[PDB]
Amino acid sequence: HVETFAFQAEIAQLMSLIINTFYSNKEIFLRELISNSSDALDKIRYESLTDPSKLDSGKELHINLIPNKQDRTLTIVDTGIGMTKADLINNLGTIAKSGTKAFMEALQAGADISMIGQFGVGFYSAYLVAEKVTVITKHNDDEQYAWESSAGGSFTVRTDTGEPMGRGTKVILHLKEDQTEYLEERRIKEIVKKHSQFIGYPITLFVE
Ligand SMILES: COC(=O)c1c(C)n[nH]c1-c1ccno1
Ligand SMILES: COC(=O)Cc1cc(O)cc(O)c1
Repeated sequence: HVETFAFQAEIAQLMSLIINTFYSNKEIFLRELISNSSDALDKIRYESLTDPSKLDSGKELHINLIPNKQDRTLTIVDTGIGMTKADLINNLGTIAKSGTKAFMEALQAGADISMIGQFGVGFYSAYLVAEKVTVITKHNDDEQYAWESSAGGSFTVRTDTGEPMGRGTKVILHLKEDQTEYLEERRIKEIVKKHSQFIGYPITLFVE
């Protein structure tokens, strides 16, 4: 069944900032997730170096960007370490909760949002483009989970029953009505080339 959680009020508060503040340079939302995905392919390249039985859930280490116009969705799939329940529910909430304050202190004093990454809170970047985000993730030690939040204070998590994804994180952006420009191949290739040309993992932009 579906469990409902509340955001730590600092996370809540953040998500509003992102959602309601005027900021036109939204495309950066994507290199944050690319980057994030690289950070989770790093973690598992590394661990498998000592324990190669960790790759039994999938030898192949790659990023996939998937645009779906009919759904209004860009998913960023990745074969990374993945997230456990304790991750989704309590461990991420914890780290995120410092990243948030620093990021927000650093805001008057005129840093800005394209910098949310140097603060550990990149993932929340999605909220620039996404009206609801759905994380489908699969760790080696735990069950497969779906996390979802349309923001506004609360997130859900359930055990998934979709395609068994083997090991990874899929992040399905359910884009707002006026942001469909990131559903366009020509527009996705330009951001990748601009902001993520050095990611040491195969990035595959699916066409439609
Ligand atoms: C994949 O989505 C996430 O990365 C996530 C979740 C599910 N909770 N918190 C976070 C997070 C990201 C960055 N800092 O925190
Ligand atoms: C830094 O920790 C995290 O944010 C987990 C995470 C893993 C991933 O494969 C993609 C993400 O967007 C986030």
